[PDB]
Amino acid sequence: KFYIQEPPHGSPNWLKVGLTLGTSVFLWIYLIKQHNEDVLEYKRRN
Amino acid sequence: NPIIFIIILLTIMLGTIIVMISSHWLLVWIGFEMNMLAIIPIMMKNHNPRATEASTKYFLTQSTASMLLMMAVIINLMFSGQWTVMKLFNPMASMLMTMALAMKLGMAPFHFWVPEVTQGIPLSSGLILLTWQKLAPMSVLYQIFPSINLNLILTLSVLSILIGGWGGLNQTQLRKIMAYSSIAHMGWMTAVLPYNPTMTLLNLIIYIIMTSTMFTMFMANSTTTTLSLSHTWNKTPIMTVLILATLLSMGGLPPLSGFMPKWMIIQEMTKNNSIILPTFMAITALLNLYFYMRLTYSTTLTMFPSTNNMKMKWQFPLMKKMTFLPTMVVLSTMMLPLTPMLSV
Amino acid sequence: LLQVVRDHWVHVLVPMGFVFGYYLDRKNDEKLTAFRNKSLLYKRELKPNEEVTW
Amino acid sequence: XXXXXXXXXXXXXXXXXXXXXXXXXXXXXXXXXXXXXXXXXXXXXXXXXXXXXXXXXXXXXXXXXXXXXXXXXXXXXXXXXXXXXXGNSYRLQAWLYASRLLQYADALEHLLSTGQGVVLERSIYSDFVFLEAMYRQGFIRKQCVDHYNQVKKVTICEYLPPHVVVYVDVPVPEVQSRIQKKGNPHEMKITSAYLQDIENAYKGTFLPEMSEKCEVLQYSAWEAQDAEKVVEDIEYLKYDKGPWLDQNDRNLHKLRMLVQDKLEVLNYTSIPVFLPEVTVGAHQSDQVFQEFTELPGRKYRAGYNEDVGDKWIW
Amino acid sequence: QPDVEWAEQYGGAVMYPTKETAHWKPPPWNDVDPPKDTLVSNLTLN
Amino acid sequence: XXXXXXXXXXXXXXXXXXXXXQAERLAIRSRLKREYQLQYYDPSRRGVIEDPALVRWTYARSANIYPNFRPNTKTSLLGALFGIGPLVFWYYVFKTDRDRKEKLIQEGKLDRTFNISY
Amino acid sequence: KYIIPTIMLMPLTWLSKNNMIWVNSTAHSLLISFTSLLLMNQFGDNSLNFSLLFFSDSLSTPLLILTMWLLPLMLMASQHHLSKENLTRKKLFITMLISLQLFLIMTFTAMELILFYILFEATLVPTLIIITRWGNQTERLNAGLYFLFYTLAGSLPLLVALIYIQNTVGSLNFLMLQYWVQPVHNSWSNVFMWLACMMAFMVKMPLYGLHLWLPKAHVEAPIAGSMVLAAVLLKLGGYGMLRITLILNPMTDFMAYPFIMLSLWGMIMTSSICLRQTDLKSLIAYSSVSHMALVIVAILIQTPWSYMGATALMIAHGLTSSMLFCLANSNYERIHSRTMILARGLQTLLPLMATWWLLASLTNLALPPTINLIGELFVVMSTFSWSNITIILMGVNMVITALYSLYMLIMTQRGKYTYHINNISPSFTRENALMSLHILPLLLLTLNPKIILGPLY
Amino acid sequence: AKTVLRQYWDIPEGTECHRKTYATTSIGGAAGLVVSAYSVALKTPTSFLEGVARTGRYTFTAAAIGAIFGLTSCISAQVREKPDDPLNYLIGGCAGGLILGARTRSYGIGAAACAYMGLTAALVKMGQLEGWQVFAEP
Amino acid sequence: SMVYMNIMMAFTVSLVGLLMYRSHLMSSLLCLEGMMLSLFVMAALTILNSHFTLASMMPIILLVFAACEAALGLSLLVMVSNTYGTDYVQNLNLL
Amino acid sequence: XXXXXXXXXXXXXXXXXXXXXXXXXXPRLAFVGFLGYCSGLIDNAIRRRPVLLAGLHRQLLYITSFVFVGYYLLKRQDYMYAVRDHDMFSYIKSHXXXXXXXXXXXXXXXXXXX
Amino acid sequence: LLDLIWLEAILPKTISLAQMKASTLVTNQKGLIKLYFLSFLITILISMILFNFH
Amino acid sequence: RWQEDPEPEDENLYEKNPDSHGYDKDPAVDIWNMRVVFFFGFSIVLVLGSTFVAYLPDYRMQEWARREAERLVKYREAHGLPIMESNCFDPSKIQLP
Repeated sequence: KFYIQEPPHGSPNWLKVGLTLGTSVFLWIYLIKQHNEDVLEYKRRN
Repeated sequence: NPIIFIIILLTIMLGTIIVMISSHWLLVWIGFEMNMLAIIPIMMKNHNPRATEASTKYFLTQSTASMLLMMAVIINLMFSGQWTVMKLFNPMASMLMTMALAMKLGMAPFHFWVPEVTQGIPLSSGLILLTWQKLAPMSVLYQIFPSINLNLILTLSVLSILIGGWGGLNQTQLRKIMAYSSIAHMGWMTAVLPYNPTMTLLNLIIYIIMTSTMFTMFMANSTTTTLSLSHTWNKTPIMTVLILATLLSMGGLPPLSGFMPKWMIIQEMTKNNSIILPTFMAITALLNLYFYMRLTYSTTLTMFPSTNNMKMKWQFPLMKKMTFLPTMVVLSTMMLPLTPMLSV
Repeated sequence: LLQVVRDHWVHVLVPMGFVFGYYLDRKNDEKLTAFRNKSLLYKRELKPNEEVTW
Repeated sequence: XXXXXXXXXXXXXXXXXXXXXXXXXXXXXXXXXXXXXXXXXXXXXXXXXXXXXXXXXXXXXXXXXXXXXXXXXXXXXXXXXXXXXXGNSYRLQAWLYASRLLQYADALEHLLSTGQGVVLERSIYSDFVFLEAMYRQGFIRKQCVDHYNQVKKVTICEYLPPHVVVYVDVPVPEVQSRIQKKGNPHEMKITSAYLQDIENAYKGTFLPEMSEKCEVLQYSAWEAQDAEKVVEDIEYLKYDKGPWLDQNDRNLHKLRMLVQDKLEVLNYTSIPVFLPEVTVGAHQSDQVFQEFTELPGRKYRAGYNEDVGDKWIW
Repeated sequence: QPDVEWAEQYGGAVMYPTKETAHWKPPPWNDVDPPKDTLVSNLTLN
Repeated sequence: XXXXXXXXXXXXXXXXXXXXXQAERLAIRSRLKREYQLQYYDPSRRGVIEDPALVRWTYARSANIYPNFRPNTKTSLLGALFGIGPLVFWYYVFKTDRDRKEKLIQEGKLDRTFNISY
Repeated sequence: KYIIPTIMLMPLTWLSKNNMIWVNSTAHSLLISFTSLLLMNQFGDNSLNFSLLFFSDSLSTPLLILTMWLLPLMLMASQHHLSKENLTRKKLFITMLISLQLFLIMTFTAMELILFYILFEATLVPTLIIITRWGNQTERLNAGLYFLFYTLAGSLPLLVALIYIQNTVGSLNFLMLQYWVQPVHNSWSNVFMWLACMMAFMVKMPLYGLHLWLPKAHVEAPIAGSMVLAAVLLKLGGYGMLRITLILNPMTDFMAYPFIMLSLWGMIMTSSICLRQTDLKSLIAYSSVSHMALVIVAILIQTPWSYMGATALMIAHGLTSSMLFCLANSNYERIHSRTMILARGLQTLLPLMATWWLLASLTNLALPPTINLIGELFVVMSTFSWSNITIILMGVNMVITALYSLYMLIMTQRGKYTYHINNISPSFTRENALMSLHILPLLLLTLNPKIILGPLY
Repeated sequence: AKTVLRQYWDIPEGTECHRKTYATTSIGGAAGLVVSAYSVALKTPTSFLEGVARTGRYTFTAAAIGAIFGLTSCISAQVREKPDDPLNYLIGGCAGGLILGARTRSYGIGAAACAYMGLTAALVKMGQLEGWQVFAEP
Repeated sequence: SMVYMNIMMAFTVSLVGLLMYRSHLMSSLLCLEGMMLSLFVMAALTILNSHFTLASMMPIILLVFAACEAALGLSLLVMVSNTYGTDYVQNLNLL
Repeated sequence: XXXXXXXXXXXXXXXXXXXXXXXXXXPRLAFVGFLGYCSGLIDNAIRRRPVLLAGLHRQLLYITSFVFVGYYLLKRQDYMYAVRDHDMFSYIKSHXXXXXXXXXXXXXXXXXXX
Repeated sequence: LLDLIWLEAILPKTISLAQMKASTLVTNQKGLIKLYFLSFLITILISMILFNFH
Repeated sequence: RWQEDPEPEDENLYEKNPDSHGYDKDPAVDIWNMRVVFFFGFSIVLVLGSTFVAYLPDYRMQEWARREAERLVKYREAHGLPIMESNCFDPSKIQLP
């Protein structure tokens, strides 16, 4: 069949697919850095 | 409607911010009017004979309503003097103020425009805006909840679920059922305002998300019960499971997120020694469920709406948050027990 | 090795789910450490074992 | 989100020799179909005539659905020997109207994005001629006509332009002799009263089309089959007073969104009203949905599909 | 199973058969069209 | 219910109206039997036959509840006295027995010494 | 230990291939039910709490084992149905049973009233979707709406009841903490406090008034007969009447007096109708009213002897009525109608299933001590200590207990079957296995019924 | 007015009922006028001739409910002892719902919901004790 | 006090005028102007007699927004006369 | 407390009081994380895509967004419950007269019959 | 009499009367902005005269 | 007119194209499910589960109380006069009224 009359999505976009996988990396590093900072602040206070 | 349509939509977003961040009584009047001049064009859009009737009915019932608010603003100059949105002070001013707020939120004697205005919108995008506009005058009520006489605020809550619980029974129009679902839920809104200011804003968080998910499920065009009926067999069958889940949560049922506001409304009211009023809230809540129960029979039962015409091509709607928000709308019972404190 | 892994994949999850439930619900007693040696009803002094029994 | 601030915009690189042409309502015999193929000298793209399997001609993947998979009891040969009570009759024509409306939306989408002249064989403004000819004889009930008029008022008004170029051919009353000479044996032995009524209804269809200030050119059987005569007549005639000349910013953008999606265009095409010749039975609908999902064509649908394509998981 | 006769009971009219108001007709499928005519349309001068 | 003489063969006459009356009964009896005969004597069936008379018998008790009872009259109130009434009848029976028992516990003991169960 | 492996049944049915499904859902459920008997039975003098208050221990609940017993059995009789339709539809209505099993475990385990309430009404949602779909006959909605608007109309008054207690008297929570509770002073303001806690359980446990919730759910069959076993679980799912009456209102029994008299007439009149009825499923539906009416009588007496009979009858009825509905389903799959008179013929066509028909029918009566003799007789013995008059009314009911069973037997024990041509194969290997898996657990309770009745036993 | 409603609670403390019956008509009369005002929105045919006709049927019947309720409460108080009871007002509540069947020739409706109207009327005098509160602040 | 007693009575007449309808639709928008006119007198006098200086700008802002509703709602009136013959409250289709 | 008296109005999280220590790998966070995975299962039901579980790998965005917002949302939960308790204990300490203590009794209670 | 009609007549009693109360709001007031604004005149008078608050 | 409503057909496995089976379709799935794992629960829950029930792990002080009672009887008989019950958990209460 090979999807006739041109499909709306080819499947690899890279412009949209690449950044969406990139945003998860930006979120994961940001959360652990504040997590270590919160424990360091709690130990300094108490 | 090209680029400037987003700008018109932005002024409603910015309009509520003026109401949110305010200290002056004339500043919120500006904030309400920012919505007045910006919803009407989206109410029209395509220009229809039904749209012309709805937009005029939306204007006249709401512009006169805000004009009653300006009287209460001017009584705050005659009495108590100061221009601050902290307290209402005068009982004479509160009578005209609460009735002006009832024209937008209380609904019990001012529901009349809602079933005609909500039906009159030609587009699904306009349905979201009326459920989002109700956030604006709630910010006013959260500021001036003391001093206002509770005898004529709780009557706007008790009677609203009565007329909301009967006003959807003789309606087949899908927009009309959701119009009376507003008034039914608005009774729960005007009940927590006298009894503990918190969870009143969380009632909005549950409601607005639940209603925004509802109309975005109707992005596949449906305006009547019979038009939403032909969806299980002819159209997408897995889509109707999410319509079922959202409708079950619209009524008071425990394993869903929609029961979680109904928890604290009764809980805070029972703490104030009142038992006879929350009992009446629970029995009238059953009448609300019945509309959603009949509308779940378009998703559960066969009902025979096969039709000759069939769709094979994949549907591509707008769907801004029609995937993330229904997951919170279906299950948030275990997820949000201590979250009452997080909102306010 | 190829015949067993391809055919069975969901069959392992249920007995392993019982073990996962066994470990999780047992470790909740570590949150409730109060009244272990105190209150004379089943109280006994330790001789060799630490904190009587978990 | 729709992008309009970008380089791609309406009216740009269009309109200059890109208007749609239609050769419609020319009796039962396909005489307009042959002349439309030669009419694509000035026009860039030419579209095929719609039948029973016209919506599934492209749709998802290449091959058309077999008999029951496309539409329950739908055949062009079955309408030639039409039977009253329990059968095709109206539900084939309702499927025929929905198929012509779907291909019109894609042709308009082909016109709006990248300005190319698309010629359509038998448009949506010709199906009412085909229905009324059969209504004169005892075949279609009065209640089914009211079902047709309700769809007619909703679907048509959403699209702004009808047609810039209209070709109407009026042949001899002895057109049945030409149909008998044709290669198809199933199409033969058709009723003479239905063909005569089709020409009579077409006479009251060209006049309201001309009333909306759309350019129309009449051609006889002797004037038929001409490439030089048809192309020169369309080029010399200028479009005036027609509803095609609309707003470039507001009107053109709104019509483009409705034509872009296939599901959005056919959303109003399905009626909530129940009819005996429309197949309302849910029991047959459950079995048909199971067979369509099991089919190697669409199955999972929208781009990615197992045992058909499958390029990437993400 | 529910048939076409059961669907006509919950059809678009009044949900509840009308007591007094039964003259109100059902609305159109995708926004009703009202009066095409009843307009002046083009002025005439002597 | 029975009369002075049991009805089995009492009061029978040939006449003309009674002769046609038996002809009317056999006309329906043979009509409903032949449609059963056409359904029973073929191997192609395999299954349980419907019969419209038996379905309407079950429909008489399971349904036709609220289509009826629209003439309430005095017959419905007599049925209410036979239903809600006997519930009030035992209210003056169980209470009188309990008041007899409760007085005995406080003064002049009647309960057995070898009683411990409940 | 109990929850988590039950939740893992949800990804099990979806991940497995289309040819299997039913093999994985039944086999894996049986080994979880074995482990429930392995750990829950251990208790001291007063049954000590399991862990933190999410799911707690059992004090007087061997009824959890019954839910684990039906956990695979709610899949066996539903095999005849659902097979004709789509593979995705099969997976959906197995997971709705898994969700039912998820919420039903939570109700009996968790020693609470506040969080118990949001699990009490939570069982209604999956059953609603179960009843409103797959119903062969019509009026699914005239039973589906009645399923909620009877229960939710009575149970929503618990929000104004339970919260009112915790705002004044400490907190409800553990129940093991609930000894703060002072006896009620008995006043006109305290009337609606007692009624709101009762009316919720007056619906699920059927009486004489507001009893029509149950026959509509049974006659209008959800799916085949395996979902009707879940409708039996809903009757015993309102077990909190054992907990509320003992703890929340100990002094209050004067207001219980009219409610006993209502349930006492819900024994003669409910049995009389269960004689001349046409539907085979209805003659189990009305006998289930009277059998569960015996429990309501026992609770409101509050004697230590009555709770022994109350806890026994919850398990007794939970495996005898469900057994009877499987026999009703076995005739419904062959004759395709629930009519008793039309579906007539045992032993001649159904040789081995007729012995299962006998064992199921006689268990409704007082047989040699299986469970129902430890159930029914214990209540009758306890009613005499309440009042001497009771056994005059209760003895008449013991005559009509035969008239449920024997009338179901005799109207099927005629070897005519002239109109019927179907039912060639008597029973499949799974169909006979269903009948054994209901009676043989009760036959094992003959040796030791300690794990059948245990409120301080 | 709430001052009219506050007068209703002071009289039953004694034995006098001659002025109590006069006060009950104003409670039922004013409440009937509220329903009578909303019935104008149903579009009345002609002017005044049928306008008074719609207001006449609603106000006169609603005032009759209150008037009999005030009378029956005092008959039940004078016969036998006991000053105030929920059982005492339940008999008076049944008489108030009995006259709704006199409005239309059907014998039921009012008599069918006689136990429903009688219980709700009893609930008003259930809240004479400190246990029930309709509106509260703390 | 004394001057405020008459303009409050003038406010109630303009309030009823909004709530009253007989055939014509134009009266409502005329009453919306009158309502804002009566509010303009009430606002001005309170700031003028009891001096504020900063708050005297507030009725000037109120004057601007009064016209905004009396133009954008007034524009909808003309749209009724495009669909229908003439503007009537009696002429409505919605239920 | 609903109205702020000591706490700063309009805060990103708290900032005035930071010392509390947020939960690490909590059972509450796992349920919000499960809903993030659940939102990435029903999104393929809307836009018809092969397999809900083994489909598109844009599910990681849905899980992370629920965790990141949920962590901040639960941080406010631990903060607001602490302030609610802090003002409660301070009210007893400052006033003293409002609170009363009673321990050890020998009071008679009415016994029930049957 | 009882087990199908009279004992049932508790909830159908609150359906037949509920639908009558439902019809008095939906079918009532046949459109018209005129009629809805005539009802708002009374609502202010209820809050001032009928209900004692300022 | 029904159009598409007529589709109902009687279906039964019985014995035809199944030989002897309980599961619908495929002989390989039937034997491995309906006779093996169907009866594996019959062997573990019923037969191996019969050892538990109440027999073995004492079960709420049913066997413990007998040994505890007998030693308390013989001790109180030799020294005291009152047998077991006389004043249950009451020794010097602080008045009554």
